[PDB]
Amino acid sequence: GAGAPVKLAPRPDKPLPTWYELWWDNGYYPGQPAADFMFGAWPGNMTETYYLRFWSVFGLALAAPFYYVANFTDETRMPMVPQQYPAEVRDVLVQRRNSMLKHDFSAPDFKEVKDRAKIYWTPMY
Amino acid sequence: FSFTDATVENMRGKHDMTSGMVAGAVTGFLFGMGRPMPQPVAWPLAFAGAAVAAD
Amino acid sequence: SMKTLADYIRWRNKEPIKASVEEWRPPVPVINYDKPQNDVLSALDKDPIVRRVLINPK
Amino acid sequence: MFISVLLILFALCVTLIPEAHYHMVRVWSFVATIIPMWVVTWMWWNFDASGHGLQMLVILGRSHLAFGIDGVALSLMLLTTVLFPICMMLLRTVAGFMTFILLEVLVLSALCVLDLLGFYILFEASLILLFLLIGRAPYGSLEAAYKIVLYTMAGSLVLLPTLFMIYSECGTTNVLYMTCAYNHQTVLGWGLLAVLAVKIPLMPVHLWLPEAHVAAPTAGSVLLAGVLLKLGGIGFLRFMLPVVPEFCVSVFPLVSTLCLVSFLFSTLSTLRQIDLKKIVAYSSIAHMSMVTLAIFSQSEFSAYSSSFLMIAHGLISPALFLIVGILYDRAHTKFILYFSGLGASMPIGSTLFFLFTLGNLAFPLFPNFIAEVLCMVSIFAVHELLAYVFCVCQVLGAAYGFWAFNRVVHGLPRGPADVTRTEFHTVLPLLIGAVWLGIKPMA
Amino acid sequence: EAKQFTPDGKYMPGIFSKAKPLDRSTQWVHKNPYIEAWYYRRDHFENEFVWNYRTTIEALWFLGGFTAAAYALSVFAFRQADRRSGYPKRQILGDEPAMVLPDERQFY
Amino acid sequence: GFGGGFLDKDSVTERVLHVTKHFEKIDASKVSPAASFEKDLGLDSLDVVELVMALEEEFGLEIPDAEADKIASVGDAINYICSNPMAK
Amino acid sequence: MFLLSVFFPLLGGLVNTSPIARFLGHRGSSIIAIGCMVVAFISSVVIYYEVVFMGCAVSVDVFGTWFSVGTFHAGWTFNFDLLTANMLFTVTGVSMAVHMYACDYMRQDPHLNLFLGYLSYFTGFMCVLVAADNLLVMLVGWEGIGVCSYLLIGYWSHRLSAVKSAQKAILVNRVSDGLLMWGVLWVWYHLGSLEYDLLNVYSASGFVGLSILIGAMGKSAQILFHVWLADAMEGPTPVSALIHAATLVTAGVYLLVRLHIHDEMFVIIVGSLTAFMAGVFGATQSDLKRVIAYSTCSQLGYMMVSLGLGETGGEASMGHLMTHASFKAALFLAAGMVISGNGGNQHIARYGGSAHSAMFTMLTLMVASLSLIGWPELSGFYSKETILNLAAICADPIADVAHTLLLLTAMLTSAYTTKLFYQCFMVDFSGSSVTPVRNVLPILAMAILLLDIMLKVWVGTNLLSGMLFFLPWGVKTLPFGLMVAGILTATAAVGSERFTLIRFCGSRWGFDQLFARSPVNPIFDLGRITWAIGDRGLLSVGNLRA
Amino acid sequence: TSLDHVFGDNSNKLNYNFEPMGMGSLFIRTMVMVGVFFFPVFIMINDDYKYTSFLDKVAAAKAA
Amino acid sequence: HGPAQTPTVFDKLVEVTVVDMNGIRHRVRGLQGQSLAQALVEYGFPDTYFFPNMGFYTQHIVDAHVFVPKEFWGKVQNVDPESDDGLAVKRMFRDIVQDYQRDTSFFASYITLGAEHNGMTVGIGPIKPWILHSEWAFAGVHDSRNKQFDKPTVEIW
Amino acid sequence: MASEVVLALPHKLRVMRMYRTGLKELINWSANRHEWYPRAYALRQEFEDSKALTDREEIRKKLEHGEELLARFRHWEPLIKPEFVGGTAYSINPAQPKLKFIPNYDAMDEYKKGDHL
Ligand SMILES: CCCCCCCCCCCC(=O)SCCNC(=O)CCNC(=O)[C@H](O)C(C)(C)COP(=O)(O)O
Repeated sequence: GAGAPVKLAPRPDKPLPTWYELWWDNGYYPGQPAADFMFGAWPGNMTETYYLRFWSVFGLALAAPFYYVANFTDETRMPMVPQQYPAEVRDVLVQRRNSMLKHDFSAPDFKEVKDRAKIYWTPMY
Repeated sequence: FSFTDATVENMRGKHDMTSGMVAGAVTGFLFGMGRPMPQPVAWPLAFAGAAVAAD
Repeated sequence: SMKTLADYIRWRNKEPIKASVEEWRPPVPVINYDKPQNDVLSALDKDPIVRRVLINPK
Repeated sequence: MFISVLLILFALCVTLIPEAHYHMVRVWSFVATIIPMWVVTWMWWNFDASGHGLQMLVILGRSHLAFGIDGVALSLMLLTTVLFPICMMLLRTVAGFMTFILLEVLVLSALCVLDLLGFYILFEASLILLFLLIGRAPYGSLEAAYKIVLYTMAGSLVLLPTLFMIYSECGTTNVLYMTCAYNHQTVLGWGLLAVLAVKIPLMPVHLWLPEAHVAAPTAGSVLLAGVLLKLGGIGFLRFMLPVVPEFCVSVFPLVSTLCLVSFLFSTLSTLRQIDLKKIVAYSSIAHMSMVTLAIFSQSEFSAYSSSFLMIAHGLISPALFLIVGILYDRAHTKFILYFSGLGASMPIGSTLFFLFTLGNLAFPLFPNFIAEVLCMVSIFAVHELLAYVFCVCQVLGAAYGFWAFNRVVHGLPRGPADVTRTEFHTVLPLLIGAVWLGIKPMA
Repeated sequence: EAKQFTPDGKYMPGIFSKAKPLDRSTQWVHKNPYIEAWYYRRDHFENEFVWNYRTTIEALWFLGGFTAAAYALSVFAFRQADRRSGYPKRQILGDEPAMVLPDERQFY
Repeated sequence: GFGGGFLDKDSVTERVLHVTKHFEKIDASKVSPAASFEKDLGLDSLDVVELVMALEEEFGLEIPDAEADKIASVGDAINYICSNPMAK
Repeated sequence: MFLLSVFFPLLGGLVNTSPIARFLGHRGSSIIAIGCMVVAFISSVVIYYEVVFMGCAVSVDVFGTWFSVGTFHAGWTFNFDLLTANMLFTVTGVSMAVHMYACDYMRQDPHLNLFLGYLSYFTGFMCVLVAADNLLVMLVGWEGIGVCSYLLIGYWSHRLSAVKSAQKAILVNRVSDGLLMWGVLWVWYHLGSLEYDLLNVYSASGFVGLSILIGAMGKSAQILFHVWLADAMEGPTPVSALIHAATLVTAGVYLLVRLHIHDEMFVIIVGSLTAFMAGVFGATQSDLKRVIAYSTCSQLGYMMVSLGLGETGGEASMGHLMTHASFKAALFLAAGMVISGNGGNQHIARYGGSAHSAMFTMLTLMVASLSLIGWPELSGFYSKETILNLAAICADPIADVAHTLLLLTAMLTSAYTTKLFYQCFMVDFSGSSVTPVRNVLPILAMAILLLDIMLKVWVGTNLLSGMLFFLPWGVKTLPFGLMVAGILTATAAVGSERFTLIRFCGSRWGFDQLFARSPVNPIFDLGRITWAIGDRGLLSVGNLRA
Repeated sequence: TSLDHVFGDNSNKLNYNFEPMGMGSLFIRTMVMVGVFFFPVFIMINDDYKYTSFLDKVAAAKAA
Repeated sequence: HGPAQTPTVFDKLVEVTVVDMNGIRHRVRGLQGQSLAQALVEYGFPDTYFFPNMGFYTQHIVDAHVFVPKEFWGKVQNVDPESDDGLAVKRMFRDIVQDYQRDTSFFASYITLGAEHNGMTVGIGPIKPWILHSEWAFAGVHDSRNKQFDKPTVEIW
Repeated sequence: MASEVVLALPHKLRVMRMYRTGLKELINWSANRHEWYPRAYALRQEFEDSKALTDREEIRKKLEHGEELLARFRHWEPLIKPEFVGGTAYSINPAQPKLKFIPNYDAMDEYKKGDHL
């Protein structure tokens, strides 16, 4: 059902703002700013202070289990060791840093295996 | 200008353009004190740049 | 009062003049209630009126 | 040389044509620029990539004027000779024909120069031509011409003492002996950096171009956009690296930081532009800064990547200028808020606007994409931080590009109808060239 | 409704035609005075500069500050690239005489 | 069909009358074209607002607030509808 | 038969956008598009059968090199492995039905043929992306599908909201693409080649995985990048269906699976967070399209977690993609049919009864909902349970948080999906539109989608389905019980009194507002400062009056 | 104006002053953007700092 | 467009009473949009009553020295004293007038006549001797019969 | 609190718009119209408890409290008809405004279609 009548945007009749290059006028009413929420009202009339206040606790509430589990529990929590493979087969699989087989605490070179698994960022010369 | 330049030269025990920069900044500040305020920064810049160019 | 070089320098230190003539505004749709809200806890969220008109009815 | 002199005399015959027979006037003026395009084609067919790094060598006695061809000069000549006939197609006066003929002659002569004094003399012989072009009485701005002419003269005057000092130091002005003598690299290096940082738009001394390229008409706009900035890059490649390397090295942090801040500020400044022509003006600055950093990187293939990017901009940006000129001439204004609903009004023209906008934004199936990939390869091999800085702000240019495109194209239809046969023909060479170089540039 | 052509081509300028002749200026817009004033002001915004508090603060903290940041970053990148190729300290502009341009004939 | 996006007078009048009679206080015989809401039908401001919303539902319209405030009688509403190309 | 899978949709789209389309009309354009889609689908089916079942990978020299300067060599070369075959088969099967639906949905649109041509371009460039053997062709496909999405979203160039949404999505994807380009630079500088088969890594410099994952998240609309997806509903229903089923959103996960060079911790954290956010987002709205988009985001997070688990997890994630695409497109198409039967109403609060729409659409929506929520012995059931079991046995203590988060997310998924179906049909009628459209072609498209869903069960995606992993009996039954709990709560359709949490959840956590003024308005201010203060100010050189 | 009685007039006026952002807020958010979107710079620099600290400890202990 | 009266010069006719330096009144007819001094030349004033403009890119413009009574002061188009054009005007005051300056001293080149200027009365202001180049000078004596209107050209060179 | 334009409304009109927008919001927070009916009846009744109020201070207190309640409860996702302002179907495909056409422009004034200089 195309062809619905649409209101136009009447041309301005008073001196323009210095920084008028943020109101998007496509020729039809209603226009909009350059981006939503940038100025004027927000749906629900909420403010940035409201959301900052809420996030100040919500973020830590979400993040807290991550730190606790990453800093107070180790691979001994799992009641089994990872999938086993022969030496000539495992020796290549664990070379990957992303490879999960490093978490076998029963590995003959377990601490050494975890030692190689650390991540660097700048290539060293 | 001359007094401050030689002062810095003796103070630093060596010769470079920095002493001229200090002399130019001081000269511009002394010249620029008590005037409207695009000046007290500009005049030391002018004198210091002149000293740098001279070196 | 020494006539000096700076007297010929057009120092860029004159405040620009604006005008009191009304500026343009694009029309925007009306919002009946657009008071900026800032509180997470507001007793209005536990207002008995809201209970009576929303939660109490069957 | 003989052929070149024949073309030089043949081009001058325009003034000798009586104005009564306008048809033949247009024919002669167009053909005079047509011929060098075929001549450069013949040169490219004559070149040997298995031969020396320089071929077709010629020297005019003790009169300096050393002319030789590399890949960079040949490619730049090809691009320019493609550009110029379109510019001729947009002029209506004999004076414009003569000015652009002289400009093309000067550009071609400088493009293959091998004498630093020769480059100095031949390059800025067009400054008065640009001055007369930009500040035309009915529509031009005298201030823009004043600006650009003063900037160019300041650069040349800074360079000249260095040029004569190295001349006296080595007893000559040929590059192949200037490159072989010990010299006080620092002073000549400052001179070269000053000139080629004025010519190529580099912050802080770059402000002439936004006024100049906008005040000029369409033909001169395309000329200035696609040619004179590349005179800076070929200037670097042909002179500065072969002659004074130590200055190039010790200035590398300065050049890199200046290019980076130029790119960043130009990219951010563009969004606040309110005119399409000014938007196109700021667009070229980032490309030139990227070219300069690629040249200065010298990591793996810097010269070739820089040449590729120069060709890509000299191909795409003139199309943006063509669209801007068509819209202005058939609209009598360049102000954005008078552009709307262009797609329904100018379907093919708006499609071309979209395509060349994407071309400016380095998208695949376009030479600009491969160009920026190679430039970032060169930058990355030197260091990864500079490459990241170039990579991170890719969104910020496309931001203003898409915003302006959508604002002027979509919405309420109002303004001119679509393009004409002449306008589509003017657009055509850039589209075909961009497609050809974005699909199979090499073989 | 005019006739700017003949039945066999031959564009007629129609100087003495009552009807308004279609031309290059046919689709010109009607300029809005406020828009023209705004565009002149923005093209001539240079007269609005002043050394106020805000302008100076912004110029120093952003423009010069990020200039210094990029300069120091370039110095860091250059020195790190030198160290990642086995080269000793190199002489930047104003860095005392030192090694420049490592020879192609030396293994570093 | 009929109308440049507009419906007939008669079905609009019939729909408005049919909507109007949905009040306990209202006697049917006193509803007629161009009838006063308050003075004739004796409906309060809440009733007028409810009738505006109900007619908006019936004709599928989102009436602007000022125009709704202008609505104070049957004939005004009918003529307003007779101006709407957006009414179904 | 091999190059037919890629070149044929491209040629069809070119014809549909060529001046030749002037001489055909919408009837002919629909015929050409449907024929091209069917032929490419047949070729893709043959390639899938041969590759998956008989293990025959084929490499193609197409146009010679693209550009080879220095040690950098880029070639127009195509290779078809199990991954490429799966991607091509899924994309073609989706887009064929998408084209079938679009041939009928937009029948009263003026410029239908342009819409068809852009859809064909989108499908062809997706095929180009998946056909890539080296990273440059992957980039080409990435940007081509981005351009096609830009054109398709901004199809109705007369609505400013759609234009804003398209520009926002393009800029976000361009940020992701810059990150991806930096990653590609690193990959070539430290590996010397671009072909994936020549990319075998054990321990990189970290930035590789980080940048690649960020670029992938940009396309997959993960956490910190999901805002664009909801606004994409401004476009026509076929565009949203095609984008959310097998293209664009899938490309990031496809690249990650092809690469397998990520870092497990960051992948798992991002995936779990995104899944939780999508789950809480989907149950808190009233626009039908936005809920399905957020469900798409949640399934993307599921796939992210799976691929972060390991190689087996990566293959399970690929199977999850393969099963998800079909019913995602089915949900989009059924929603579009119901909306059209509701006079363009795109809000749930005006639905109800069994009079507005056809029986087949209702049954298709029911089947798609059942499959998506993991109803026992179904398409999404197998993949979701496999990912859950592989996530219930991970060696990372980090994953324990992810397992609980995904359990909650699945329960919320069942919740809002059952609420969707309930508001669509179970509730009493509360709107004003009944035009039940019973055209053959969209019904046949739904039939094809449902047949593919049946095939995904009757024939497994990989060997993982049926591989039993040893869990306590309660653990396996846990997602089943969670879906039951969601069913019960949604069929209750009850709500809470804590209205501040409601207003927070409905706002999409204010992320759009946060990005409106933390980066964006400061970018504008930096632009004004640069231009005015520097150029016309500090960098300005004035005139010497005389 | 022929559609005002259908879709609203131009009576209501936008409440925007067109003014530059708060200086301190603008500065803080610029720094936040720089930190979020230039993390590789800090990562590389901190890597170099850790590396030179390692070298410094080695130098201190190796000469005694 | 209707019965609007035909356009006649009367509707744009402007009359100004001009009195010479010898105290002789003279009737002059002026036209809207043109400068006063152009009409003054058109009347037959001696060449000594005029002088080149002392500005840049305007030295081909003639002018005469006149006195503006108090009422018509506001009809003189404004000129920036800080402008380069204003600097040229101040050079004109500095050189041509010297101690002939009066608070009513003005330049006719900046007088664009209009409806209000009808009936306005001004007189000629005295000037000091001057020289621009070889072909156009002022001896300081107003003894001549040659009409400035009779010069074929205005050679700045 | 309402907006400044609503602040300018007459007391009768102010309360009318208050009640109207309250019904709109109750629809906006409603699961269904069927849920909205008893809420509508209760909302109508609550105003009925304030019909006979005369002291303008307490009247203003009640009005202000209700306005604050409504402002706190602005719905983020309003229910709009598709083809009105803010609706999804608004501004999709309008009729083309009349645009003049220029025939055979290249044919006019040939050899003189360039640029002056
Ligand atoms: C989610 C819900 C949020 C809260 C919504 C607000 C709930 C609070 C409502 C309670 C406060 C009130 O009723 S507001 C108080 C309204 N009543 C009065 O002010 C006294 C009467 N004054 C009059 O002028 C007229 O009788 C008048 C009846 C106004 C006009 O009716 P008519 O023109 O026909 O004559």
